[PDB]
Amino acid sequence: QTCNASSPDFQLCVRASLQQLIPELASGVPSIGAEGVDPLRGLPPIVHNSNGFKVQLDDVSISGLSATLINDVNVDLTSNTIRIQATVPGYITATGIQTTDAEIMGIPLKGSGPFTISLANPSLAVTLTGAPSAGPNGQTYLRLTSASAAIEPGTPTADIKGFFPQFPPLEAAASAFASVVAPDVVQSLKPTLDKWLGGVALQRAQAVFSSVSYDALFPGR
Amino acid sequence: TCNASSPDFQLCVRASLQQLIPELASGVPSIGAEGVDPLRGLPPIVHNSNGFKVQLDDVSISGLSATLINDVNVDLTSNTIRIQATVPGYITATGIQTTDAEIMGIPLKGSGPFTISLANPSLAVTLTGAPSAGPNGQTYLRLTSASAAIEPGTPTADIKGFFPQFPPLEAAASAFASVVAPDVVQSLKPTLDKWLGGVALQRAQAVFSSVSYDALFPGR
Ligand SMILES: CC1=C(/C=C/C(C)=C/C=C/C(C)=C/C=C/C=C(C)/C=C/C=C(C)/C=C/C2=C(C)CCCC2(C)C)C(C)(C)CCC1
Ligand SMILES: CC1=C(/C=C/C(C)=C/C=C/C(C)=C/C=C/C=C(C)/C=C/C=C(C)/C=C/C2=C(C)CCCC2(C)C)C(C)(C)CCC1
Repeated sequence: QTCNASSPDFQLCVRASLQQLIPELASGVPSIGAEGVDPLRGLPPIVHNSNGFKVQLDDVSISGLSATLINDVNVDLTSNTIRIQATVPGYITATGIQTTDAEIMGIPLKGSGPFTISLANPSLAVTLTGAPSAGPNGQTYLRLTSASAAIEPGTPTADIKGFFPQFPPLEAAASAFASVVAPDVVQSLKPTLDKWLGGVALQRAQAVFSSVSYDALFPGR
Repeated sequence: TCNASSPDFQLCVRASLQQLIPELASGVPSIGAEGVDPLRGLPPIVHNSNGFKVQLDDVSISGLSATLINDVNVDLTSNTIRIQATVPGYITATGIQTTDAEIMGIPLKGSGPFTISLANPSLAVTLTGAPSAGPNGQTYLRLTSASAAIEPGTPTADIKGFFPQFPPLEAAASAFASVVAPDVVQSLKPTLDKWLGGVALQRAQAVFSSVSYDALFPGR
C-alpha cells in the first residue's frame, strides 16, 4: 500500500505498510533490491578494540527478525528523515566466528571459535537521513547519507567455543563463564554494535532507495 | 647397634634403619630426630626458570613411615652413607603454592593450597662428612654435604588458586594440573633434589650430633 504524502494519516499508513512487509522481507524482495532479513547474513565484521578488550565477530548471521513488531515510524519529508522504533518479541539468535583477546573480571579469554548468542526481547531505534537526487532519467531517488542505531539488546544467552583449546574441560568451563558474563559483555559491546547496525541499515536501505524512486514510494510532494 | 667387624654389618644397618622408620614417624627426641611422618618444619621449595615461577611454602609430607630400605652402605673409610629407599603406595605433600607459569599453552597465575600424591616414589641419598672428637672423647661424624636423587613415581594433584573468580574454571584448572603433574614434577626434579638434600643434611646432622659413631658402629 503506497502512502500518499498529502493523506491525513500518512505516518500511520507507513507504519502499517512496513509491518506487512517484514514477513516478506525474511527471504528477501529482490524486485525492490532488498536482501533477506531472516536470516540477515553477508554482513561486515563487528570489531571492538579497547584496552583489555579485543573482539572480532566474523560470518555473522542473525535469525528471528521476521517476528519484528514496529512500535513507531516517522517519515519527515521536509528533512528526508525516517525514524523507526521496533521490538522483537521472543528471541533473535546470532551465529559466527569469534576472535577474542580479553581480560574479563580477572580471567584471560584469548582464542577463536564458533559462537551462538540468543537475545531475548531486543529493541531498536533507527534514524536514517538523506537528500532527494535527480537521476539521469529525471526520476528522483533518495540518496541516504547517515544512519544511527540504538540497540536495546535485552537478555543474552551465549554458547562460545575456542577458549583454552588445549584442554577440553577448561574450554567447557570457559563456555560457561562466557554465558554468566554475557549480559555485561553485550552491554559494553552496545556502542560497537550500534555503529555496526547503523552501517548495515545505511547500506541495505540505500539498495532499496536506489531501486525504487522517492515519488513511487511517497506520491504527492 | 651393628658391629663393623661382624660377618654381615651392611645388612644389619639396613635392618636397623628399617625397624626405626615407624618410630621416626612422630619422632625420637632421645636421638635428636624430628618426625618424618609428617615431615614438617621444612624450607620453601623455590623454582624460577624458563617462564615457570613457583614457590611452595608450608610444606608437609605424609606417608613416609611405610618406607622400605632397598640398600644401605656405610663406608667408614670415606665416612659416606648411601641409602636407596622406596615407599610402596603413596606419599602426599601439602602446602601453599604461588605460581606464575605458561604450561602447555595455559596461563596459571595465582595462589592457593596444594595437595600432591606420588605413587611408588624412591630416593637415593648420599651423606658425607669426617670424624670429630666430641665432648668427653667419643667420636661423632660431622656431616658436611648431602645429595638426594628423587625418583617421583606417578604424581596426582589437586591444586586450587587458579582462576579463583569463577569456580568451574578453578575446578578445570585443578584438573589440568593433575594431567600435567607428571611433566611439571619431572621438570621440578633438580629443584626438589637440592631441597631434599638440604633437609636430609640438617636432619641427619641432628642425629649424628647426638649419637656417637662408636655407639652406632662398634669396633673400627
Ligand atoms: C528486520 C527489520 C527491521 C528491524 C531490525 C531489527 C530490530 C534488528 C535488530 C538487531 C539486533 C537486536 C542485533 C543485535 C546483535 C548482537 C550481536 C550479534 C552480538 C554479539 C555478541 C557476542 C557474539 C558476544 C560474545 C562474547 C560473550 C557473550 C562473552 C565474552 C566473549 C565474547 C566476546 C566472545 C527494521 C525495523 C529496520 C525494518 C526493516 C526490517
Ligand atoms: C623415611 C626416611 C628416609 C627416606 C625418605 C624418603 C624416601 C623421602 C621421599 C621424598 C620424596 C620422593 C619427595 C617428594 C616431594 C615432592 C614435592 C614437594 C612436589 C611438589 C609438587 C607440586 C606441589 C606441584 C605443583 C603444580 C603442578 C603439579 C602443576 C602446575 C602448577 C604447580 C606448579 C603449582 C630415609 C631412608 C632417607 C631415612 C630417614 C627417614
